[PDB]
Amino acid sequence: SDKLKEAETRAEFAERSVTKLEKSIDDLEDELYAQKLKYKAISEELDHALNDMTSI
Amino acid sequence: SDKLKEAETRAEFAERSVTKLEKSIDDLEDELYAQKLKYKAISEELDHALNDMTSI
Amino acid sequence: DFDDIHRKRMEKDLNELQALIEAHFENRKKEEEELVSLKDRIERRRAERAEQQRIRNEREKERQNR
Amino acid sequence: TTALVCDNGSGLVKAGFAGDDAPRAVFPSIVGRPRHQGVMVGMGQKDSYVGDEAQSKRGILTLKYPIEHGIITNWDDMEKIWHHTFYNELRVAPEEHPTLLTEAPLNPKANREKMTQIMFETFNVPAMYVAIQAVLSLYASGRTTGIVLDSGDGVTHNVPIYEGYALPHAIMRLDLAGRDLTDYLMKILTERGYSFVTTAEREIVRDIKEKLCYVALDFENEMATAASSSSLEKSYELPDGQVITIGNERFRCPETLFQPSFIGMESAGIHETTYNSIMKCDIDIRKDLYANNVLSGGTTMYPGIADRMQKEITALAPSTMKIKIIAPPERKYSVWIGGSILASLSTFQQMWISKQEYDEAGPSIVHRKCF
Amino acid sequence: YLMKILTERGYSFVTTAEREIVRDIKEKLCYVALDFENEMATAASSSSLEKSYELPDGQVITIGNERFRCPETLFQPSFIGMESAGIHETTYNSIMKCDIDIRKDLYANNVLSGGTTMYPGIADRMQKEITALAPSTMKIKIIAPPERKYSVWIGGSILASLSTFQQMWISKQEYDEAGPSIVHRKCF
Ligand SMILES: Nc1ncnc2c1ncn2[C@@H]1O[C@H](COP(=O)(O)OP(=O)(O)O)[C@@H](O)[C@H]1O
Ligand SMILES: [Mg+2]
Repeated sequence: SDKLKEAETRAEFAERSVTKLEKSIDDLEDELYAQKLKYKAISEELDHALNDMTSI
Repeated sequence: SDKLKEAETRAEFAERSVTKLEKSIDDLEDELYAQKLKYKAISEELDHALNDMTSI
Repeated sequence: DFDDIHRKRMEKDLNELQALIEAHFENRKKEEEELVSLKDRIERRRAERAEQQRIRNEREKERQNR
Repeated sequence: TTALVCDNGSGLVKAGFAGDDAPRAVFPSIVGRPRHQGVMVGMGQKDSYVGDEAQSKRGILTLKYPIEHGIITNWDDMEKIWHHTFYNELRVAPEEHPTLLTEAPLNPKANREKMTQIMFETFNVPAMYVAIQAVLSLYASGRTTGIVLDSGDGVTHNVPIYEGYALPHAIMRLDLAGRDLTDYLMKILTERGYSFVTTAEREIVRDIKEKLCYVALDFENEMATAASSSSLEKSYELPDGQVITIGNERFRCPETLFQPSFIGMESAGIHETTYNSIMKCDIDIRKDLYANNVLSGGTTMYPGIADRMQKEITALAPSTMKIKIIAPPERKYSVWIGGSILASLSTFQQMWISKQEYDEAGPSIVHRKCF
Repeated sequence: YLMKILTERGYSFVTTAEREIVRDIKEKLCYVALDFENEMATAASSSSLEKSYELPDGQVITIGNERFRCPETLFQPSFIGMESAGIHETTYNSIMKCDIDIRKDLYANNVLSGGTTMYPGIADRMQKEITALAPSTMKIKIIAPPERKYSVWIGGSILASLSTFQQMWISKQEYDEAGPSIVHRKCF
């Protein structure tokens, strides 16, 4: 019984850790992807600016 | 016996998974920071350009 | 006619340029340096988390190894 | 009170109160019924998403424009679009506001009469007035003469005006516009492997056209350069990945404007219908029209068109005249800015078609003195 | 298939009652490998995978690389002779048949359900496979709620508890008027 209680508690703690880590990963992923899209957009508008310079 | 075997086994899986998750988290965060720093270097390139544009 | 072209053109010919330059300067100042500093801070915290994870993993592997 | 300057257009409905600089709400004019079955219950699924809402759910809709070429082909959908514009994008009941619609030149009468009948019976406005889409674009430039080429998305028309006196015998209306360029681009993209068929993917091809295409200064030299080097190939990321690379399709899509033989149309390009429209005018106002050529409308926003058109007209015109092409940066909303200016005038305040006048003469009042 | 590959060590289960024992073995021991070849190589050198299990009468058995070979059949249906592609590629094919504008949302909201998706380590193998197949820009996310087994029934309870749904039932008088073929009609 003692071993069972300790094991179950350790398991539950680790499980909740797992869930929270997943949520953190998701949020950081969303922010990083938004930054990535921002970078692609800035580079593309930069190139458009370069081509505008080429025009004039 | 069945219960505690199950619990310890799934707990070990949890520990290995969560450690893999932590490696994933660190790699993602560091890559995010590297990309963000590249972006800020680009922003300061643009800010030097804006200081030139202070010509207007 | 053709006398409002001055009052609708010359205005933004300077005010718009100056205001957009001001906006770019303030946005760059607010954004880039703070983002790089915050990313460095988060990196340091991440390294500390890595050290804590290594210590805990090693001590648990030491005890549990049977 | 203030007047509502609506501008139906064909492709983008632009509206806003009179006296401002830019339209308050600009949104595509598409009404798309859902086409699949739908299994979730209580999701609150409507029967028709109009305006900018149907550009976000376009994956499961069948978008269909209610205005084909200037004329209106589906009156129920157009009524729905107007109702949305009044109530949700401006949130002003029409019972307390005059309206100023806009209409292309040389359009069928029944279209205009039905438009005024709807505005007076369904929405019940106090007074509405219909104006030709080119005179407004001439207002916005602050001129009083000049020949304006208003290449919209539905129809391209070219109205010459001198000293405020329009020349009705010199209006050259051509039905090539942005939509035909979208279809032709969608048709030439198939030469690389990319097939867009669904009415939803027409929007993606339109975005490609807007962001990448440009008008070549000299067509043959560009065709030769794009066939040897690879400095032109610009890539673009679809709404799901799988980037595509556009080669010499970049300047071949908008070249259709100057050579309508590409899409099988017989007529001459926009570079030669302007010269023909000028030559129909009297011999003494041709210099002023040459010097004050005005561009407007969305489709004239291609990078490098104000130089190609000037080169072409200078080739056609006599060598002594000076050819100048006015291309304001606010080209897209030029018609609406002009509409706001016209509605804000005091001299114009008695030209509205008052409701009692409509009650006495019926919808045919629009062709009468109140034009 | 597990009952068929267990015979490679000497354990023969034939009776329809012993299929239940093999099912219990599959539930308690099998897991989905993140990478198949590396696991096959590791299980063939070390012995860190061999987990033992006690039959309903004693005589414990030791399962070696049968652990991750049984559920691998999901991603390679050629093992049991089926032609079709695995569950990692029929999802991508099902997505690609959809319209071009809703593929991002489907990529981001891939949902797992049903009992058999409870293998330890499947939500990572499937994500790795789809990320390999899908374009590099899209984000691939696999929703794997802990209450996977009863997900269908929980959803059924929610649907039956809705007020808007209360008039969609096939009332008995309607069946009396149109016969059993009423189900294909409007009341789906
Ligand atoms: N920046 C741009 N570059 C190239 N083409 C454009 C651009 N913006 C709009 N267009 C084209 O012009 C059309 C919009 O024209 P618009 O002036 O709104 O028509 P309308 O006269 O009906 O309002 C779009 O369909 C698009 O094809
Ligand atoms: Mg227009």
